[PDB]
Amino acid sequence: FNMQCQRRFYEALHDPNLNEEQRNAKIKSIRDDC
Repeated sequence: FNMQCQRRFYEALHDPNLNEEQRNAKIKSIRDDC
């Protein structure tokens, strides 16, 4: 967990292109990795 993870979360949240499921999976991936 650092600046990259923060920015990745912020981006993933604010990503209209993705739906709920995709977005939550993205958040989960960041959180798992970091």
